[PDB]
Order: sequence, then C-alpha cells, then structure tokens
Amino acid sequence: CPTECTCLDTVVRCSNKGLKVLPKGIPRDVTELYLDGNQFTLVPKELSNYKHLTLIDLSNNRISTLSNQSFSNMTQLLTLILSYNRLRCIPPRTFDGLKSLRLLSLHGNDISVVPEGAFNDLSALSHLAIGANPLYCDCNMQWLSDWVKSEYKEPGIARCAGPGEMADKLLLTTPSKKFTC
Amino acid sequence: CPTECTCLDTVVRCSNKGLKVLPKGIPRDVTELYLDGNQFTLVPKELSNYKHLTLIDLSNNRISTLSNQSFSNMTQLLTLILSYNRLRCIPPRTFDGLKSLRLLSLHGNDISVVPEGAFNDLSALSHLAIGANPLYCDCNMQWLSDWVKSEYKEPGIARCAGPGEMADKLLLTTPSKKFTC
Repeated sequence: CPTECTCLDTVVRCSNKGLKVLPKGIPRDVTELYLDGNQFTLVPKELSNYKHLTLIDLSNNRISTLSNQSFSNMTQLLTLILSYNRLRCIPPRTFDGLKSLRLLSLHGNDISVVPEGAFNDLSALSHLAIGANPLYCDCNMQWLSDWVKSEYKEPGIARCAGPGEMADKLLLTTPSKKFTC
Repeated sequence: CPTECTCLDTVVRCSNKGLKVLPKGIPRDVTELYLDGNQFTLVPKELSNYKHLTLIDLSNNRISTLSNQSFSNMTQLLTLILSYNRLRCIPPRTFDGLKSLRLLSLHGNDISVVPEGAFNDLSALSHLAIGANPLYCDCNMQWLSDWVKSEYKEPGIARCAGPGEMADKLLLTTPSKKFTC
C-alpha cells in the first residue's frame, strides 16, 4: 500500500492528500481508486495499467485537459467521476472503448461543448451528471439533448448558459429542435 | 395562459419572474410546469388540481420545508425537480403515492437527514440526485446507502458531511456497515 493511501479489500483511498502525482506501488488488483480532493492537472497515464479497476474518483482536482488516451484499455470501467475540475474541451475519442461504463460525472466544470460522437462507445451509460457547466446550446449539442431524453439519463440539473433564448433552459426537457446553428 | 408565463401546447414556463405564489390561470391541461428561479417558500397545495401534470420544476426557489401533504393526489407525476432550495429534511411520507415518479432531484439543498421509508412508494424511481447536501451518514441513513446500492440510481456525487471519518465519503460506494450510531 502506498504511504499516502489506505488499502482495504481492493479499495485504494488517497483522498485529500495534496497529491499531484500518482502514488507508486498501488496494488495490481485495485478495483476502486479514490483520488478526490487533490491537485492533479492531468489524468495519470498509468490508470490504464490497472486492469481490474471499475471505479475512478478524480473529483475536486484541477484537471484542465483530457486526452484520447486517458481512459484507454479500460473496457471493465463502470464508474468515472470527474466532478469539480477545470475541464472545458472534450476530445472526440476520450471515452472510446468504455463499453461497461454505467455512471459518468462531468458536473462542475467549464464545459460549453461536448462533441457529437463522444458517447459513441458508451452503450451501457445510464446516468450522466453534467450540471454546473456553461453549456452552449446550439446545433452541436442537439445530439446530447436527444441522448439524455431516453430513460432519464440526466437529472434535470444541467442548463444552457446560452446563446440568447436558450438562457437557463434545461438540457433534459427543452425540445431538440430548439438546438440550432 | 397566465400573464406571468409563456405557454406552448401544455407546457407552461414562469421562470425567473419573482413569484411567491402560483400565477392565476394555469390551463387545466398543463403537463409541464416551470417555476424555477422564483421566491416560492412552499410547494403550493393547489398544484394537485392539475391532473395531467407530470413535470414540476421548482429549482432555485426558497423552499425550506415540505409537508407529508405536499404531493397529495399527484399520482401521475414523472419528474420532480427541487434543486437549489433550502430543504433540511424530508418528512417520511412526503413522497407517498408517487408510484410513477422516474426522476427526483434534491440536489443543492441543506439536507442532513432523510428518514427511513421516505422512498417507500418511489418504486419507479430510476434517477436520484441528492448531491451538494450535508448528509449525516449515521445509522438513520444506512437505509439510503442500501437503496442507492440496490440498483444503479445515483452517479457518484452525493457525499457525507459527517459524522467523523464519514466526512467526504461517497454515499454510492461507502459500505453500509459504516453507517452507524
């Protein structure tokens, strides 16, 4: 078990420890990894190397960018929590391969645009949190409006920042035809 | 259509209009009612006259209290959004009768206690939002840990404020055995 962490029952906790680098020597069999409340600015490239990992909590960090390699090779991942970071741009293939992912939180970031096709591989995703973001509700967000409107995937919290008449309207219930360019 | 609102084919919006009481003249056939961003202090009991109403949005109001009586007669309701209000605790029968409810948001309140049985009749509930609440995760909250663990319902935002070591711990994955008195 890393010095900075506690390890119990394949669950590894390194929460609120002032970390900006992944602790060395995390158990190979880790299933739940809690890195909330630290000072990471990037997703560590190594998280891909933990082949049993089904939950990642990186909430309340300083993460400003993702790469198309960030969650690569994580076909087993169930829960991905990126709440309360500094995300804005979401690379189009960031979530590729994540065919087991059920829960995704992007709530509390600086996101205006989620590119179409970003959820192409996310066929098991049942619960999206994407509130507390300045969503720009033009035709480029129309696909997401349609996506959340099947089986209550977003909880009526996320709202358009704009433009114009879209101001303060819920992502969930606003008709997809109103998302125009 | 109320003077304080805009209406389109059974959807009635009265958002950000400085209201503290329901506008008079809500059409009898209303299906979605948006009262977000006003100064309501209670859920109006007269909402139960509108028998086709399946979505109520009361986000961003000043609701400090619910009654066991709040949602009497409103059996058809599918969505109830109470985000960003002043709620401290859910009375145990406040959601009785809401057997069709799919989505309930209590996100962004002051809730420390949700009493056992509050979700008894919520057998259709598939998405709960209860993040940004100072949840007090003692034995009186163990049932809620078990409830969110029983099925995929909550995307990993809800957190314990306490007691003690329970501070900052996720409701979703923190073992129910830790919810003690």
